[PDB]
Amino acid sequence: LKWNKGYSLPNLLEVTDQQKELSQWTLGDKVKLEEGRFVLTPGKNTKGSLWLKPEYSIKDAMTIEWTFRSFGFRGSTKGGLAFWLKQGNEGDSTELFGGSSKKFNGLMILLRLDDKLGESVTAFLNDGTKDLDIESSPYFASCLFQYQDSMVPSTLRLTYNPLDNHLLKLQMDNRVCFQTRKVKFMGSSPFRIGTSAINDASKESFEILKMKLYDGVI
Ligand SMILES: [K+]
Repeated sequence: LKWNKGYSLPNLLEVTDQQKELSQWTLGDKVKLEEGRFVLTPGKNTKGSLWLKPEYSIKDAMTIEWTFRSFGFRGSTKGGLAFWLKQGNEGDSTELFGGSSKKFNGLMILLRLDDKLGESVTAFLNDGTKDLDIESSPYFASCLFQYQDSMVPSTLRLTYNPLDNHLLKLQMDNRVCFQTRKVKFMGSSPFRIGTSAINDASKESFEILKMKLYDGVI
């Protein structure tokens, strides 16, 4: 029922001591805490990221909820916002959406304007051996989802239960985007949790308002 404070963001508005209350988080590149939320991409052609420092090891099951929005720009762009669960590596690349090398081991959930689906959530797996080629449409799951230019936040909820043969469910605003049993690495290995974004000169503002992790399904 209760969230795991050690793997969650604190209430960002209520923060008084930024250094203390964010000690478990790495702020990457241009991300800034501004008037009660993180702005990942505050300027033209900026990138930013938030990563939990400790690796998470699942007990039975887990829920991650990210509350986010994109404000200020609706239209054509290669910019986007990624949510990551990554395994066993520590390169310095930000080539993929301000967040990762094209070659990574884990799960990337991407909000972007896909050349063929348009405004969408697309989910990708990589096993660390190949460069992910995004423009070949190699995602294992997807849904259409409107995110650009809304003050009203959305919530991504990822639930994952190894005990139910690795059922992973991804909901956007409490509506199912996809469900899968293809993602299994989180049941048996520690992994890193984070988010990243990149924009362009149109200054799309990708923002994180809240993040909670729960040590079960809710
Ligand atoms: K910190």
